[PDB]
Amino acid sequence: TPRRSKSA
Amino acid sequence: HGVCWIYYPDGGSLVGEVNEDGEMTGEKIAYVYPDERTALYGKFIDGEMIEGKLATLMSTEEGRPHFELMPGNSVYHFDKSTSSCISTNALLPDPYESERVYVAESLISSAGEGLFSKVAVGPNTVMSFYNGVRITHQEVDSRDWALNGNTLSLDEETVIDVPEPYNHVSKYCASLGHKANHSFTPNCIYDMFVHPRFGPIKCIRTLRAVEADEELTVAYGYDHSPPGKSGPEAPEWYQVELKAFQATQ
Ligand SMILES: Nc1ncnc2c1ncn2[C@@H]1O[C@H](CSCC[C@H](N)C(=O)O)[C@@H](O)[C@H]1O
Repeated sequence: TPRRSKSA
Repeated sequence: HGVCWIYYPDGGSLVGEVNEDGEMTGEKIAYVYPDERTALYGKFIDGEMIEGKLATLMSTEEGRPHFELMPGNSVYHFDKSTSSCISTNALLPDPYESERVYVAESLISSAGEGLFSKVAVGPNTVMSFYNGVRITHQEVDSRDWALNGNTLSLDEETVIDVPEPYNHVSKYCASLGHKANHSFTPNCIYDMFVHPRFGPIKCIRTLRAVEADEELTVAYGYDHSPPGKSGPEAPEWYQVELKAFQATQ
């Protein structure tokens, strides 16, 4: 919903 | 004269004699990559690379390193990216990376190009670097997914990106980490790395043994259960593969 980049 | 070795958690290191101020400054300082063989030897100031030449750490005697310069004219220097500049020399490849990976058509159907290993290596081996421009999480999270195909979070305040047209090897090949495709059963992970040329970035490190010509994959780690909306925040191709996986086995 907010984060739109790799790595969890 | 005494010699100091400063190892980073990533395996890389700085070595050389320090001046009065106890700083890594001189014309004989070197950064040694994680293989403890490939190195950039030359001028550094307080540990920062001014002019490093590709060299090989031949041996070490009582902590004193012996380097042999590689044939060639290529020179490297600290060149940390900004929000708009990705590199001063986009077409100058990284020497360590160049000996370990190559780009070719991915084995994953319709996944474009992929990153492949040139050699058989064991677990926890650094294979590639993920350099790119540095932008904020707000900027990235506030734009369409179409522009976030290569974004990778560096930390809480910075996101690394390889925007068009730098996503083309013909335009940028200084680093190749952005060429590794996604897999829910990856053989690599993104890990922190302090690079003499790129500065603080992330690298691709193997999780286990990898064979020569094996495709390197990493779990992109997109939010599957994002708080505030019942919908995995990720591109369509990802959601599709996710469902196929959760159903696969
Ligand atoms: N498992 C997968 N299935 C389908 N496409 C994938 C994938 N992993 C990565 N991709 C594709 O990879 C782009 C990731 S950047 C990785 C490099 C890219 N394939 C290239 O040719 O430049 C994504 O936007 C998506 O198009």
